Amino acid sequence: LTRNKGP
Amino acid sequence: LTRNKGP
Amino acid sequence: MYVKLISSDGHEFIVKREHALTSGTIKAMLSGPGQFAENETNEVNFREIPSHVLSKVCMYFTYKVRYTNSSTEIPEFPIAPEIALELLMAANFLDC
Amino acid sequence: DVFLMIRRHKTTIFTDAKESSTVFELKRIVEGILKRPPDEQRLYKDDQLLDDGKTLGECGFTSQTARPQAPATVGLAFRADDTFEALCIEPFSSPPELPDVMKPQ
Amino acid sequence: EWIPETLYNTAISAVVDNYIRSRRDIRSLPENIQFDVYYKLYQQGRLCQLGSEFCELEVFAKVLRALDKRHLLHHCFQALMDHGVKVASVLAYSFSRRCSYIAESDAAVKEKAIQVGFVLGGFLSDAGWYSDAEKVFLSCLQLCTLHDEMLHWFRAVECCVRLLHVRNGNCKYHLGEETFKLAQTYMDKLSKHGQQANKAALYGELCALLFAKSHYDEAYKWCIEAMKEITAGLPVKVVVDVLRQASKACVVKREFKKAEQLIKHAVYLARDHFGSKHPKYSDTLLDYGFYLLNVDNICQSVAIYQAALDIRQSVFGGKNIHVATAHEDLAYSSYVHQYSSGKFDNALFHAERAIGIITHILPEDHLLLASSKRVKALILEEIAIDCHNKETEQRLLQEAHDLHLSSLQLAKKAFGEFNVQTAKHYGNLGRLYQSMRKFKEAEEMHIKAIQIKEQLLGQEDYEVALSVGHLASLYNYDMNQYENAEKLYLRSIAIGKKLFGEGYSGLEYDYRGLIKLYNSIGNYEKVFEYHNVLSNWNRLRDRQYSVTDALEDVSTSPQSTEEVVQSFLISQN
Amino acid sequence: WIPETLYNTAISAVVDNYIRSRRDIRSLPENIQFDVYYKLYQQGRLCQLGSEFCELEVFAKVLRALDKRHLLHHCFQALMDHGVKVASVLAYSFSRRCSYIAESDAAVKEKAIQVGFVLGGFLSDAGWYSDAEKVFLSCLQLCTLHDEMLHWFRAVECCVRLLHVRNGNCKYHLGEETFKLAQTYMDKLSKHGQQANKAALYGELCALLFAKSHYDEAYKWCIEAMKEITAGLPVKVVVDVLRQASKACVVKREFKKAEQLIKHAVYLARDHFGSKHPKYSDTLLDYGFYLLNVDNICQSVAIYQAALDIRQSVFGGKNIHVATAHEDLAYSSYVHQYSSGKFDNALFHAERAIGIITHILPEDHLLLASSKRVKALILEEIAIDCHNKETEQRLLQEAHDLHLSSLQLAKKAFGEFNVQTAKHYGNLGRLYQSMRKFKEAEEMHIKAIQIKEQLLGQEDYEVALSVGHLASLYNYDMNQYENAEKLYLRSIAIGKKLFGEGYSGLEYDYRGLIKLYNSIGNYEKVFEYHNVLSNWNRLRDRQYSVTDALEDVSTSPQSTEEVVQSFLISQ
Ligand SMILES: [Zn+2]
Repeated sequence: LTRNKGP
Repeated sequence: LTRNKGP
Repeated sequence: MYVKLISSDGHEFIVKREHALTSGTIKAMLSGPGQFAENETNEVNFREIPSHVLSKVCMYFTYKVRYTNSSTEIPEFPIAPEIALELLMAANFLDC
Repeated sequence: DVFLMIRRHKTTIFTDAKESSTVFELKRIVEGILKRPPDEQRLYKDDQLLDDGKTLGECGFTSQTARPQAPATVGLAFRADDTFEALCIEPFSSPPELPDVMKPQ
Repeated sequence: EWIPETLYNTAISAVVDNYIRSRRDIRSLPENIQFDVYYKLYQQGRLCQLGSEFCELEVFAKVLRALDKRHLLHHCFQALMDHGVKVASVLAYSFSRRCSYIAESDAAVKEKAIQVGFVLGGFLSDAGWYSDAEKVFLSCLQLCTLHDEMLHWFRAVECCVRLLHVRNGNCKYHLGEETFKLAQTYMDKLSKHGQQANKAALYGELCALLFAKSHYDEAYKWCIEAMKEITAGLPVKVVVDVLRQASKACVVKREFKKAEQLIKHAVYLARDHFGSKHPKYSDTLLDYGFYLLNVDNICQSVAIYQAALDIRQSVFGGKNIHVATAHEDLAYSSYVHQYSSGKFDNALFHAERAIGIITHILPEDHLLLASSKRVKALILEEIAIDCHNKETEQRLLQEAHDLHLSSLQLAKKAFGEFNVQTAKHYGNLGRLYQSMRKFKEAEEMHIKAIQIKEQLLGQEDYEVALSVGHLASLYNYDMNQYENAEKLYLRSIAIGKKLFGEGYSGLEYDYRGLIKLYNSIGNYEKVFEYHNVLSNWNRLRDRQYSVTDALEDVSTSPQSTEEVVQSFLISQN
Repeated sequence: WIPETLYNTAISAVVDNYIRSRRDIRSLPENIQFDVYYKLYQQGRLCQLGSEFCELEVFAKVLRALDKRHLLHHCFQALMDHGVKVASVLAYSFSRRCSYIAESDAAVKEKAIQVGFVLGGFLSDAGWYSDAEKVFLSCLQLCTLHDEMLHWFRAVECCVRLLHVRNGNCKYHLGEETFKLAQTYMDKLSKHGQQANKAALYGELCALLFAKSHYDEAYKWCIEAMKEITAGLPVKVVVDVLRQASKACVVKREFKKAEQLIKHAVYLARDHFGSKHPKYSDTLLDYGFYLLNVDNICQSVAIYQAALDIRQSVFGGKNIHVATAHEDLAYSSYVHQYSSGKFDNALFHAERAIGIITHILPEDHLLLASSKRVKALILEEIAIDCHNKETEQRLLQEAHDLHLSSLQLAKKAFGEFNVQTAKHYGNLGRLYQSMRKFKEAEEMHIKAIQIKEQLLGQEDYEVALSVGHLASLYNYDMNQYENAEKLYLRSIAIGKKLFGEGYSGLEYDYRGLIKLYNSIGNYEKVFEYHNVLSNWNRLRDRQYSVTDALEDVSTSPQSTEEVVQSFLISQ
């Protein structure tokens, strides 16, 4: 878990 | 393998 | 206490009034000017319903009144295939 | 309980009766409906007079052949003070002739 | 070659292509012609034009009268059930509704309706629609028990010997005993009036009922009675029923010598009258595979079960309970055969497709899942412990736990607490908890299975030997309780050696467990002598591996009816 | 045990004696006919029911039973799951009917248009937009041969309904021409001194421009639509315009107005249509879109699931309307459980969406782009949670195939310069970061920033999300901290401006800055970012207060013209 949710 | 088949 | 469900053919079907109010339409036809008939039993003319199918309607009345809220298993109403279509339109018009 | 269609010419009384009840109570029902004396009423179970003494269960009406779904018919005749009258039950109508679909044509 | 197409077959193609304009006139055709138009509609992919005619009772009745083309009818009927139309329930409802209207009719119309109902219900029972065949046979029984005439008891008991058949296949075992009692009541009324009816079919179906309910002690007595009631004038189907079900009741009560005679005679009779591509011959192949599975002849059972499945996938189609039973039986047999090899690809494929059918055509609370799920929850175990991954192993063991729990819940709902099927589910759960590292629950489930199997089946049986093998494999390899593991291994090897001779497959598992047992504590003389015994076991197994295929092992006419039966009965004393 | 009605008993008897009276059922009253055909459905006689519903004459009388329409939409669906192409046959039959009565008087031409309008509206409600388009094209032809006032109103209404079936079918190139033709007919109406309402047409144009990611012009056109709503409009038209205006306000970053717009739309649908209507399910779907874009995420799953359960009861399986609810609930459940990581219910709804859309739509259709994206996003996040490398490199490969398919569809339809293809680029950048591919992920993310910055502004939600993804790529993967710091600050500032301090996307930026400063220096920044992250967690403890949005809307919040006027006076 290093980035945010996908667009 | 340790046991036999299942009933 | 009895009503006279006269069919189109002319066969009067004197059935109990409590049986007749199973159908909403007969209840409506017995309300208002339809209840003003003083001659005891009320005559309900059915010039669109033939006699052979109004007889099955009256049998259904006596069937549903006797088999209402029954504790045991209930049998299906015996309806002939050759009368099923005519008794389908008779069941819609009478709302029973 | 037994369920009957007391038919005379075109009238069809959709009444009910007990299996142990007698013909006198049924004639009293017809008193209560068609206001006629029981002495002017001869009831026919398929061309057979019912004596007033016997019960509905004895003459043939049971709770299996006279179910509420398909009540068993019984005849009725009126006297009019002249040697009574014969049974004149008029059949209801003929349902439209719906032929067998698999009949060869 | 290039033969010209037959004018009959060419006019079928022309009539089908003009089907819409001639829908009403195809009903006005001979019964052999009317089938071929409908079979062409099936072959052309027009299942909805086919399904609009097979939903009708009286069109399907004339289609049913073509007895030779019943395999084609079963294939197209299964195609309609896979299509989406519910023709099996529509035909049952139509028969019941059209048949309750002639309760007061004359005897000719009533017996015509009873004959049509026998044909239709027998079709739905052969097709596997037991819930939709019970209603047909219930209506038939209703019209048989109306008049107090002589032949009506014969037709009533002939209805009841088929209600008991379609209730065993529907796992409605609680109605089965009352159906047997009611059939016996009409047999009593037949016997009072000096007309003794044949009791082979009813006693056979009662034997199947009691074998399914795990009442093998009483099922063996009832199959003895059924085999006593076999005469020469019986239909071949009834004789085959009694033979295969008596063979299943004998192989479960360790009467292996009798069971092979009965089941080989049943297979020969099924292949003789019916043929090599008949559903009844496939039923005999399934029961013969059950025999071969229960006498350690596993390799022949796999090929026999595959023969049963290939027939059932040929006559029937996809989502059918008969194909599902063939799958769940072949999946377990392949699981047993490849238990040492570890190649559970075909076994998992057959187990997954078995559940994929029953979950589609049967309710989620039906007992028939409890078998199939069990088989999958065996195979999914062995693949998991073979896989070196831990995540996949944990997930597969959790899935197998879910399947075993559901099967055990179904066994509790139907059979109760002290049934052999419940004991099998307890043994499977004990094996799983041994694999799940839940040692206390594993030994609890195993010892509960030991208690249930010992108090009901008996001390000297195969199932209790397999369960003590599981329990002491838990004790020896895993739980490290080396004292009673010796006693349970000695019991297991004693029962296995006395029951299957020296070539029992589980003997090598027990021998390896016993060798590990001793090597963990010493006593190397025991290790040496039992290594010698294990070497003898390997020398015996590969010697007896070379046995011919079991399909032709039954040969062609080795014995005859009333000789197999007599050989089974005179040795019952 | 209660006796069945003589009506139901005779329905059972007429069905059972079906073919001997199958031509006499068509002589029955309309409600009786619907009951007979519904009994054919209930008994499982889907073959005969399909054989009768493929006839336009039989189906037109079935469509007259409005109160039982919710049953018909179900029955129809079973037929379309039965393999019988009922919608295609009905559309072809209606086109043949129109071609036959092309030369006839207007008293029978108007009758077929009204039969065509109800059938086309049924197929549009059922989701067969490719089959409802033929019916409406035939109706538009009937309005096109002659030129008069009544035919002009019918042509305007038919172009309005034809725009809707060209929007759900994702044919926007034909949709713009449809709007131009509709504008031509309304100009011809206006030159004769008569004005027709433009609320429905401009609402469908707002849907068209929202689908084409022209959010600014879609917002302008929904303002134009809402400028012309009166009390005489049908409830369905007002609901549709309110939904489209709310969605345009959401993507225009005007979260305040969209609140009242979508809440009044949901209340209007729940009041007039009820809690078990497909239009109310559409309102719930747009309400979930609102709640997902507001960062009220945990509530949104409870609204998509409410939308899905209505669309799964009114419509059976293998339908585009239940598939859109599946793909929207799959995304929101992925969004709601992104931090938790339990993508079990999310993946099931994603595979159900593609498993439907691949069955009823062609492989080159745009609804696969919005469905393959969600499944690939769930698959990528699942595989980074499992420790199997051979399973991770398979799931990321499958997600790569799905992202490439979605990108191909988006580039074929919208072109390379669009918001949809750019968020596909950003999703590919995230996936390439997960694939341990560095330069390719950087190029994808830079392209996503370039396309999402000019077409959405410098301070939009989507561009902030892509800036956060690029910052995580530079920080956790590439070690380019000099740019990653600025990108993280930009993303935090934009998220603070649009959403505030309770934005759920700020955690992945705060922890990124914490790690970056841990491995570059300035520990006094690390301590205060830990303090800010703790404050953010404490604020999210109160912002996590779960309610029911169906109670947030409550009962009778405002008036119909009140919400429209409040939206209009605020520009
Ligand atoms: Zn079909």
